[PDB]
Amino acid sequence: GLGYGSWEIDPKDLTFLKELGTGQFGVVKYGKWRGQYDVAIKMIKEGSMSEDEFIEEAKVMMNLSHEKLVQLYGVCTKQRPIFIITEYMANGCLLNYLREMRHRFQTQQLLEMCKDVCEAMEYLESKQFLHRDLAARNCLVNDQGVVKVSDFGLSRYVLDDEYTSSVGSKFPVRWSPPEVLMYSKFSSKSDIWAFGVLMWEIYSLGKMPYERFTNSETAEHIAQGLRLYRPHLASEKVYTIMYSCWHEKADERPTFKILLSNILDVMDEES
Ligand SMILES: *CCC(=O)Nc1cccc(Oc2ccnc(N)c2-c2ccc(Oc3ccccc3)cc2)c1
Repeated sequence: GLGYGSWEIDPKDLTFLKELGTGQFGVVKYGKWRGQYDVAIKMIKEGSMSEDEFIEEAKVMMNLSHEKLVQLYGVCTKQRPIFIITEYMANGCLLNYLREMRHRFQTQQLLEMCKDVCEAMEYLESKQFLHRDLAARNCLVNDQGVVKVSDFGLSRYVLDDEYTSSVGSKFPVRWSPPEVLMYSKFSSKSDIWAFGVLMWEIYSLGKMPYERFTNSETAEHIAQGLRLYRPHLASEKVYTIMYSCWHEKADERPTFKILLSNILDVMDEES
């Protein structure tokens, strides 16, 4: 209504029900929109984000729509802190979910999680939209066990330089290809690399990648052409798929479309 752009939600329409946690942007809450609809509400800590650039990009993000992509509903601006309003993912972040051993996952379920994410990434790829920080910690799980990709693109607007470049102590070294670590060369192929690392995370039930190394050591390992190896729960066909994301040469890495086809083939073959 009056005073609100299409990308703009009225905060007054929100009822907060439960606190969900605190990240580097701060607090995230579960609540309702206009009394009925489940939403998540992420509150951006003052001073943490390039807010104007983000708000403008929010307009683009609103047009992104896929069943395996966390749906942005809108943003609450001209209040501090600003809110990001999205669909609510009841079972939380993929990473913690994988580490909960009680689930006793079948490898079928793990392959499906991979397929969930790969569908989202094929969609983003089809819209020439890079994630830039794909990892288990950023994927979410809904009440039906479906995995969706979240925080897509968001790292572009983080002001904390510990997060922003390779020479930073909070950069995702472990999810980065050699050309990112060496030259900061981002592309669809650095999203691919990170996806194979995510398949590894999934098949490893949430182990941190290169868990015995520091980031610095990991970068050296990668630069020398050494790689993550096969998780116990991954078949040879699945390992082949994740390993193919890590070709030293970016143009030799597959697309998300080819990855999806590979994953469907393995699914049919191991069904
Ligand atoms: C595994 C790490 C972890 O604990 N993450 C975590 C913890 C608490 C709350 C979190 O965010 C949630 C939780 C549940 N549902 C949703 N939707 C979210 C959430 C909400 C908003 C955003 O922001 C963006 C989403 C999509 C695109 C850009 C921004 C992200 C997650 C997560």
